Amino acid sequence: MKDFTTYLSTAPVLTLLSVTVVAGLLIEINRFFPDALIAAF
Amino acid sequence: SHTVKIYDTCIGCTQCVRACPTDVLEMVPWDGCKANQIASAPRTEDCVGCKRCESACPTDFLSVRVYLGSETTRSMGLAY
Amino acid sequence: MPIADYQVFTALFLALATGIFAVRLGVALYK
Amino acid sequence: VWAFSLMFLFSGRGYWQELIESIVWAHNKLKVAPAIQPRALSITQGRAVGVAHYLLGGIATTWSFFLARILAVG
Amino acid sequence: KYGEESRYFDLKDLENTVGSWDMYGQEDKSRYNGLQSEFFERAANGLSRREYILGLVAIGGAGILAWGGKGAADVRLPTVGPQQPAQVGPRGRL
Amino acid sequence: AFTPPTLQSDTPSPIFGGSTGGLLSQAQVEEFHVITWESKKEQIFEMPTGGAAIMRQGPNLLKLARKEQCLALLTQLRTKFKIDGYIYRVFPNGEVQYLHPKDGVYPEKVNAGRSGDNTNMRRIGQNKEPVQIKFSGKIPAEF
Amino acid sequence: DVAGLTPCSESKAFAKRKKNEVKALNKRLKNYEADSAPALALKATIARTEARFDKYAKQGLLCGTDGLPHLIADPGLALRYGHAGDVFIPTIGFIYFAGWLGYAGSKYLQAVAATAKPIEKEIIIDVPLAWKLLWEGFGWPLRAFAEYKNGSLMEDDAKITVSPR
Amino acid sequence: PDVGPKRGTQVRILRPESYWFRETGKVVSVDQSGIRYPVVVRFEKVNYAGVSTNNYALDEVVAA
Amino acid sequence: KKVKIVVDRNPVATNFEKWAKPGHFSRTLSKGPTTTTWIWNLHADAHDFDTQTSDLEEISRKVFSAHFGQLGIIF
Amino acid sequence: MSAQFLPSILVPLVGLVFPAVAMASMFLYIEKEEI
Ligand code: CLA
Ligand code: CLA
Ligand code: CLA
Ligand code: CLA
Ligand SMILES: CC1=C(/C=C/C(C)=C/C=C/C(C)=C/C=C/C=C(C)/C=C/C=C(C)/C=C/C2=C(C)C(=O)CCC2(C)C)C(C)(C)CCC1
Ligand SMILES: CC1=C(C/C=C(\C)CCC[C@H](C)CCC[C@H](C)CCCC(C)C)C(=O)c2ccccc2C1=O
Ligand code: SF4
Repeated sequence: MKDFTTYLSTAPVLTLLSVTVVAGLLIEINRFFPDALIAAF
Repeated sequence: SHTVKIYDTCIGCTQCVRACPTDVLEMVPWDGCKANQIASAPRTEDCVGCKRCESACPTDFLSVRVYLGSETTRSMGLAY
Repeated sequence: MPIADYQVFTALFLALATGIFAVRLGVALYK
Repeated sequence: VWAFSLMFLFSGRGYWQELIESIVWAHNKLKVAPAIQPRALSITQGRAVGVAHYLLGGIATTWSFFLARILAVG
Repeated sequence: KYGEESRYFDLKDLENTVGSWDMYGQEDKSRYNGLQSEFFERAANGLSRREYILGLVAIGGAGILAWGGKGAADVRLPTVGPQQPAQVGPRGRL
Repeated sequence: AFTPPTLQSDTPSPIFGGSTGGLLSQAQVEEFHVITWESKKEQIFEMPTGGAAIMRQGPNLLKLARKEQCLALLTQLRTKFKIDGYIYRVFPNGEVQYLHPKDGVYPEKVNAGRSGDNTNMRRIGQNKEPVQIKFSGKIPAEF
Repeated sequence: DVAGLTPCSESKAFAKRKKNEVKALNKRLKNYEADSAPALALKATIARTEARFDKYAKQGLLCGTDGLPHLIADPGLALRYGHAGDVFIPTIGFIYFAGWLGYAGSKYLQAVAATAKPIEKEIIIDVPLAWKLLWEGFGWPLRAFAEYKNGSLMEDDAKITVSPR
Repeated sequence: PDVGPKRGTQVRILRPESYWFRETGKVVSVDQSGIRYPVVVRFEKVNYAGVSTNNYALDEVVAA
Repeated sequence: KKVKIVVDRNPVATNFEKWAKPGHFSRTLSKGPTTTTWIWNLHADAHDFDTQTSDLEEISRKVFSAHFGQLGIIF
Repeated sequence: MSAQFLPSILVPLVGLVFPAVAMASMFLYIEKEEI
């Protein structure tokens, strides 16, 4: 699975998974914390 | 009527001469490089200006420099 | 009170004169 | 997107290569130069990107126009 | 040419080998009948010189200006006809 | 010493059906080039003007509008057929000028006895600045 | 009132905008039955809209001529009037997070530059090394300031290529 | 005696017109026949043409 | 002559070793991405099977399997 | 507007006469060979 994990470590797979997890994290942030116009603490 | 010049960084690999489609460049004997040959341009009146010699020069920076200048019926590559 | 015919004709003649001046300057510049 | 195509369609590779050289100087100053050398898009690359963006932008503009107009009135 | 076989080049006959041909031009004296040829060469006699055929263009331009002087109005044309009231505009203007 | 070969005018031409990319009005009043080569068999080659032609056994004679077309045909003969050839420059007044294999051997191989003109003894960056040659009608690299 | 702006808690046009949005959503409501899935979706949308408007009135945003929140992008003008969360606090947040990402990428570049094949390591990313450097990049400001004071963050101009003027 | 930098050493290019100006290069060979550019320098960084080696003279190359 | 089914038993092994190395299909993409032009050419020549192999048989097999993959995408 | 006839003469002059003469003159001069 060394070659398979090397394929998973290739630049397109890693950038698509990274933008996927970042977009999903931001989406769930807006799902639980919607309409956050300002950083009101 | 294009100005083609050869400079001493030429290593005599003959690639500029082979790349020329109108036979402008040729190899003359020389003593400044290992190959003992340098390029020369005796027939610049047949030069169209395609710069294929520059695309073939491996020296950095290139030794066969083409300066586009006056245009004639042969520099413009016209068949009419 | 709009201008008269003679004023227009005199202006056009003076423009012809300055056109002669202009072509003189152009010929001098070409030489 | 259609007007973004106009960058690639009207410009040429040498300008972008020299600008990339200046940006590479900026990266060298901060030791953040990639080992894979950044090059400007090739001439055929630039033409392909320009025509792809042009057709995408025009077709999508017409698609949005047609669908909005025909779904709002009919 | 000397194209009796497959020889399409000849330095002694370089006229035909280059491709200079008449295509359709043929030499013949007979074409136009009598009296009318003299009539037409008299009609276009002194006009053959470059200066007088230039003067024909000069009188043509004189006709161009004569249309503007008196000729545009003879075929009516709206640019020299009369006018019918006017319009005020968006606000109180004229 | 080397002597240029004469252009044998009565030389057979390759079999060809007639193209539209051949000679035009430039040949009559400026110049048309011509290429001559020796073929060892009857075989089909590609014309620089488009289409396929059959060159015949022995001498083959082909006239072309430009020198670049002649060199394209010569280089495809040299690569796909291993056949050398001679190119000539033919003026309409009658004078014929020998061209590409000028000193016998090909220009990519040294001959010891050529003119080494247009060969500067400096680097690219050793040319003069354009301000130092201002109002001269020459580029900095031809000083 | 920092620049002729009124707070959205007391500005009338903010309440008018909220009322208009809720009324439009109620007009959308008045077509389905009470317990349908579209009815629940519209009720959730209404609740989200009212919560958003009440939160914007609560947080102390400034409204202009009409009821739209305005942000202040001046330190001091936003600090002493209590609107540092408009621009200043998100400025600090972005600077921190962008520095984290950029420092992680930089350290990956300098880590793989001194390997056998730095060319291969940039298309084939060493995932454990990237994960470790992404974790280490959370202390990017202190590391960057330390490397700047050490002089190892910047490169000497005599070792950097330029054009021949 | 041998001339130029020793083979395999680390050198910096002083030719301001070259691609690798003030960069890192390794000497591959130095010709002793009298070549105008006898030093052969190989670079890990390729140029626009795609080559990674070039010939340089004596005064445009300093070691380390 | 004589239309019939002819195939080759197990020509290409099924594993992930060429997935690790992009640009394997063409010789000009070997020895790593020295520039980003390599990255662009890798996608540019992915389906140019003429530049990958000179054999018409391998090109035809690649075309057939690409058709099957496209049919799977459409399905 | 005084002298209404004058535009009717001048506009064709600078639209037809002067432009045709100028274009013909410049076409003659650009291929004069031996000026
Ligand atoms: C709408 C048309 C358009 C647009 C958007 C641009 C945009 C840009 N030009 Mg440009 N230009 C144009 C027309 C345009 N130009 C035309 C017609 C010409 C004449 C040929 C020029 C000539 C020109 C020159 C000579 C130069 C520029 C430069 C620039 C850049 C300036 C930096 C900047 O402002 O960052 C803004 C960034 C953007 C506007 C990009 C949009 C942001 C994207 C969409 C975010 C990505 C999101 C998403 C991932 C998108 C991908 C989707 C996909 C994956 C599905 C910028 C990207 C200069 C430059 O390079 O700067 C260093 C430069 O020197 N332009
Ligand atoms: C992490 C890598 C990295 C780093 C540290 C930098 C840093 C810098 N860039 Mg650069 N850049 C990068 C990647 C990077 N860039 C990439 C991939 C591109 C191609 C899209 C560019 C294109 C680019 C241009 C055109 C310019 C800069 C400029 C600059 C400088 C101005 C600050 C800035 O943020 O500009 C903006 C940076 C961007 C718009 C690109 C950001 C792209 C992403 C977010 C970075 C890559 C993330 C990386 C994959 C993370 C790896 C994690 C690791 C653990 C594996 C700055 C020193 C400017 C400059 O020269 O200033 C003087 C400038 O003109 N960059
Ligand atoms: C049955 C359809 C078909 C097939 C099998 C092929 C097959 C082939 N074509 Mg071809 N072509 C087709 C239709 C087809 N084409 C059509 C309809 C057009 C007109 C647009 C072209 C125009 C064309 C050109 C100009 C070229 C080819 C080339 C090629 C060869 C190499 C392709 C390659 O790997 O490049 C790479 C393929 C890609 C990088 C895929 C991406 C292409 C674009 C960017 C996708 C479009 C974006 C898409 C709509 C998504 C937009 C949304 C976005 C926001 C995410 C290959 C044998 C190339 C060649 O050299 O021939 C030997 C060549 O240059 N084709
Ligand atoms: C450069 C200034 C200028 C311009 C742009 C125009 C433009 C125009 N004029 Mg006018 N004119 C001008 C100066 C100018 N005039 C001056 C100074 C006078 C006083 C003698 C007149 C007297 C005049 C009359 C009596 C009439 C016009 C009319 C007109 C209109 C049709 C042209 C025509 O038929 O008349 C021909 C114009 C002339 C014979 C004189 C113009 C000479 C100018 C100064 C030449 C300038 C050339 C410029 C500097 C360089 C351009 C290169 C060029 C030489 C090729 C036209 C819109 C007609 C009209 O009213 O239309 C309804 C009309 O009958 N003009
Ligand atoms: C007597 C008279 C008559 C003739 C009247 C005529 C005939 C009037 C003509 C008027 C005209 C037609 C005037 C035109 C003037 C043109 C001018 C003023 C142009 C000036 C150009 C300038 C200043 C710039 C020139 C430029 C310069 C600087 C260069 O050197 C080159 C570029 C260029 C831009 C050209 C008739 C018989 C009717 C009735 C009887 C009385
Ligand atoms: C802008 C531009 C460039 C510069 C373009 C570059 C450097 C390419 C930039 C790509 C960056 C590095 C990637 C950006 C990634 C985006 C977030 C999404 C891109 C879409 C992909 C998924 C395909 C040229 O090289 C060029 C060449 C010839 C004619 C015109 C032009 C031209 O207009
Ligand atoms: S290609 Fe360059 S180095 Fe080679 S012979 Fe020609 S000029 Fe000299």
